[PDB]
Amino acid sequence: KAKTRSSRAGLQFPVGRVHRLLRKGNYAERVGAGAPVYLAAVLEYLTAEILELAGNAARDNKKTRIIPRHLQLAVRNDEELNKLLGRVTIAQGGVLPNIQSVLLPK
Amino acid sequence: RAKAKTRSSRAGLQFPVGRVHRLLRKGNYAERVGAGAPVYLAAVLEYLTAEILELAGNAARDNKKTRIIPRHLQLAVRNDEELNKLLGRVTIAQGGVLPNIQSVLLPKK
Amino acid sequence: KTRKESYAIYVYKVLKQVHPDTGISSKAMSIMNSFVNDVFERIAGEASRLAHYNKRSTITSREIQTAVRLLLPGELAKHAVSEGTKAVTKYTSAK
Amino acid sequence: RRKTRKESYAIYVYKVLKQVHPDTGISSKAMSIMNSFVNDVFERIAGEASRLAHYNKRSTITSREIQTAVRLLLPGELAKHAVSEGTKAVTKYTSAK
Amino acid sequence: VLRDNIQGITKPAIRRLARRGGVKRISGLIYEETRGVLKVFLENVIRDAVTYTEHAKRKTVTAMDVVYALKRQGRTLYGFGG
Amino acid sequence: RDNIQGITKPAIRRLARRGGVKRISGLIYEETRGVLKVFLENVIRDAVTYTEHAKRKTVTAMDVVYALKRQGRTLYGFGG
Amino acid sequence: PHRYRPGTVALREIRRYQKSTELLIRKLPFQRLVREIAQDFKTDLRFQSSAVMALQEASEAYLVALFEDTNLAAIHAKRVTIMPKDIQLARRIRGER
Amino acid sequence: KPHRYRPGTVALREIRRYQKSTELLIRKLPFQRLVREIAQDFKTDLRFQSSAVMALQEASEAYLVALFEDTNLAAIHAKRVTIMPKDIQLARRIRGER
DNA sequence: ATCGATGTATATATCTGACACGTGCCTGGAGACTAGGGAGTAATCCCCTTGGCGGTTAAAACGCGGGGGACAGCGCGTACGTGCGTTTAAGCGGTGCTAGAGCTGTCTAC
DNA sequence: TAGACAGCTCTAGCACCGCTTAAACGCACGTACGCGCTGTCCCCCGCGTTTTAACCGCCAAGGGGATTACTCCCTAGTCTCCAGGCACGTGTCAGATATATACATCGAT
Repeated sequence: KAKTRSSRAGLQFPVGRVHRLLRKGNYAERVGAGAPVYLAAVLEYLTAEILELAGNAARDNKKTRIIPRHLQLAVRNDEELNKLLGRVTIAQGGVLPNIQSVLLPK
Repeated sequence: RAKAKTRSSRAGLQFPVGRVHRLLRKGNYAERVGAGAPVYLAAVLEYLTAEILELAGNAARDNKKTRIIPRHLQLAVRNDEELNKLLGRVTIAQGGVLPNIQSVLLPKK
Repeated sequence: KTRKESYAIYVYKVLKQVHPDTGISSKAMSIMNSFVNDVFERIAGEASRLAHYNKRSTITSREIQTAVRLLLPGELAKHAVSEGTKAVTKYTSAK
Repeated sequence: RRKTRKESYAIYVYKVLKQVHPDTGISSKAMSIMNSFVNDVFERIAGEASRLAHYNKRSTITSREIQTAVRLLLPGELAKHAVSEGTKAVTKYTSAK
Repeated sequence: VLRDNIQGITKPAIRRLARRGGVKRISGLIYEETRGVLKVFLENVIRDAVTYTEHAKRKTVTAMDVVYALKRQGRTLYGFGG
Repeated sequence: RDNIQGITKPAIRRLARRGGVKRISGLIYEETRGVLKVFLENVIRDAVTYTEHAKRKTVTAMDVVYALKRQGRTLYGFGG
Repeated sequence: PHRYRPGTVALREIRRYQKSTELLIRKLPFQRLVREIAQDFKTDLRFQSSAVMALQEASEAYLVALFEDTNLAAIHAKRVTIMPKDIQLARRIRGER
Repeated sequence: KPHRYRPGTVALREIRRYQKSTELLIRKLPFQRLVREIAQDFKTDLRFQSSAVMALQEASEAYLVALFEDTNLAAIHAKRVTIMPKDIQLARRIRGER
């Protein structure tokens, strides 16, 4: 009976794959046991946040399928993810629908 | 046993090839490091050091000083366009800024 | 081999955990792997330099805890710290 | 107790300075600044070569990886001269033992 | 030898990129100014991608070369590999 | 407290003149105090995070250099 | 007949291209542009199409970032028409000029 | 009548000396106090090396002098000489700091 | 105001291709035992950071004249926006091909 | 032992034709917006006076950062195995296209 590490961490992301990528990624000669659990938790939380806001944008766009336009809306609307992804280009995302107030008609 | 001769002297370099190789190996950059990589990297570092030291010495001649200060280093970095592009996000401690006054602030007649 | 390494099933089941009524597009799906991959190398590289500066030879939860508190914004970093410690505690309690 | 050894590039930078300017001195803060510059450029080129070896599934960093890192990070004339200097140094070290 | 495709970046394309950029009214030399800026950016990115291809000893520029060229300059682009 | 106002208006003028500014409005001093404040908040937060990872009660110049080059602007001659 | 006022269909185009996703540059001239640029560094190159659309997306995003900074600086200049010097100032402030 | 320079001559001349000079333009004790007051919000009973506060002061000074250069560039770009904080806001917005 | 054009939002039907699901597979993950050394803790030391006092002088702060520059108002013209006819080549589809990316095997320099 | 090399496959990039057409281009036309000009007035510079605290030096102390020594436990190392995870297959459904219709917004009147 082999039971996965992701369930023991209570997470969804693969703890074993994360530990493998750590050990072959050449970051240190040793890797602790709970560290890839923490990596999987952080990655899963970021994924959950961006997917939640993408689903919110899709429901605003009355869609039940996430497209990259919803992704650009979710990234550029939330301030924390926009600061984390300030140097980031999303292909086929477009821009935010922003118009400068001077350019509006009188 | 033969005479111990350094890798840098064999490579015609002043930068320590063995120390660069040691820092590459414990720098966690790759599990194997080739023989030509530390020689090549020490040569590139020595070339960049020679260029900046020569330009800083030229600035020290321009400032009539025999000891290069961080002001000379800042002048030598910023006057050269390629070294400025290399060190664009680099701040130099108390090397100051370039003396530059844009033309519209100059007095008119 | 022809098989590829991707986080497709994991991001899709995270989507099913969050919104269990929403599909996902393939270009958006590759964008999800793009997200996961490069935040993996930024967080891992931050942990690498953090271990290098303190002359440590192992990556523990402390190094990435500092890395997450550094790179992530404040509420994201705080939430990630809290639930990462929760996941570590659940992993260690279940051994 | 006795203080532990703290590595610096100070003597090599001084030798290069005497090579390019036999009469020009240097200050302590200036050698510290050049030491920091050497360490940061070493880190940049070595990290670029490490990422390059990771991109092309190679496990050995050789002169080719460092040369491509020079070609990428440095500007064109600086990279060209550094490729020339590193090439001649590698060839003359290969000619040596 | 392909020559003079800078005029293939036409006036409607530049005005569309201005409209998506939020620009309401456009001057005349803006077109060639953006063409020159596009020269600078494309030469830099394509040079980095060609160097990445050169290290891999390849003759075809892959999209992974493009994303690694964009990654070195910090202008990372999403959807073509991680 | 008053320590942000310890960055005096003559000091702000001196630094603007180093920046090549000919003429300075009165709100520039408070705006630059705010900009210096938020920049110091970011850099000092990162440096204190680096310090707390090192289990130290003092902040070193090495942590300052690490935090600064995390921020994208790297300083020469003070470690690293 | 009916004629629209100067600026209102410019604002309509702003809205319609800000709500859109698709590429604003014709793909064939841009691909030809990429080929004539890349033929300088080495001759006889091949390009994957995914590389072509990646280059096009990066170019379009960098350009529209330049246009939004340019529009911000031109409205800062109490104007609505953008000048080339607005682009020059934006690139100088961004650190690339 | 006492000799009084015209508005702008003294400004240009001390622009010139502080473009020649390299010393810090902030008094070190108030900036020390500001750094420790800011660091109080993150960890109590914090200590600081002198080199650390020195590095913070020089880095902050260089950052804000670059900001001042961009601010004056954007002010002159608006056909002006005096800088208002809208110039600083435009500089930080184009630089992606806002 | 106000109507009329006029594009957009909204609702319904046809379609399709893109993805949501299933299968097989295999290899990647997990389980079990091993060494060992790295990290943790305790003891040690000292330095350097902190704190205080003194003075003292340079700088900061303050007053104020004033000028000049910021800015509102106005004129103007022209350049750019808007519309129309033309046409150009971007685009799609199909066809041809082959350079070459990709993979496997060998082995020997490394 | 890995990577340099050879060799084989077969993928895909390039190249091409032709029709279509929407996109681009050329051009008319007027006006809104850039820009020049003027006046204003304020508010920032300049300089003297007053204030103040920044600075240096000098000392005291203690605490904590670095060091040393010891240990154990945590992580690599190795192996068997087996189930997670991953091309391929499949089909159906979400979205695109098309049409009618309501609805607000622009603009001439």
